[PDB]
Amino acid sequence: NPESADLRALAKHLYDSYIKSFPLTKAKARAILTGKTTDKSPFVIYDMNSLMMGEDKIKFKKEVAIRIFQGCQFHSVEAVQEITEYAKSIPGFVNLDLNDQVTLLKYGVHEIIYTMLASLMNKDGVLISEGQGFMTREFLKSLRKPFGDFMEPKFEFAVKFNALELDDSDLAIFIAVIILSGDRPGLLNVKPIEDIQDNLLQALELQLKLNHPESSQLFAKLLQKMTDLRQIVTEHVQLLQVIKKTETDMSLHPLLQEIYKDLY
Amino acid sequence: RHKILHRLLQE
Repeated sequence: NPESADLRALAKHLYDSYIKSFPLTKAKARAILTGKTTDKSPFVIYDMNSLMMGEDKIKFKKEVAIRIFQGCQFHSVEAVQEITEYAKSIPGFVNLDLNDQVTLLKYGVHEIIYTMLASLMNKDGVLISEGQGFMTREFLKSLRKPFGDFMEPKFEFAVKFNALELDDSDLAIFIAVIILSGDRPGLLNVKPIEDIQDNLLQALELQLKLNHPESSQLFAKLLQKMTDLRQIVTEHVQLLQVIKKTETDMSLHPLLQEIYKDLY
Repeated sequence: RHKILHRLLQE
């Protein structure tokens, strides 16, 4: 029916836009993690020595905890660029008040980074540098405090999240639903945001009934996690507060300073 | 304020 059809068109536009925006998809990521891909396997980083030997297969651009954390920074910065491009493809997003565009991204990007990082993660580790590395969870836990506790909440969220076995086509809409959140602090004009999100939420619902018809309210569980995501971010911001105070021989990439300044 | 985000959004 035509109401359903408009919401299919939206699901397809978003999916296409997601594939162009984001180099490594959950499809490819999963392949790499299960060895299904016939492509060269990722260099495994499990200790100080493997990390040193790994520098050839990844891009670093003094101590190991600081250098890992700086690598995370670089991943985030590139993710923020990709997410910003994907946001601009969300019908109606660019017609919003530019100050609102900036507020939605400012509060949205980390929730989306952690959603999309779950695609790169299993209980044992995370793909890095577009899946040409694999950094073990144990190694990231092993780091000296406060860096030791930095990635563990993201793994904890990822193992739960990956159970829903969403694919790209699903994640494309879910990610847009997160960006268009009408309740972010300091929004000037909530109504056109809620109007777009209402449409995205209908597309997400239709999408979760068609692409997983053996599932049932996959839709309802997914909306609950949108609150799990905000706590990862709240918790993550506090840890950045700690890290920025306790350490002095590292600054934050300027893009991440903009985002984190006057955030929770 | 949010100079880089503005730049990425206006690019």
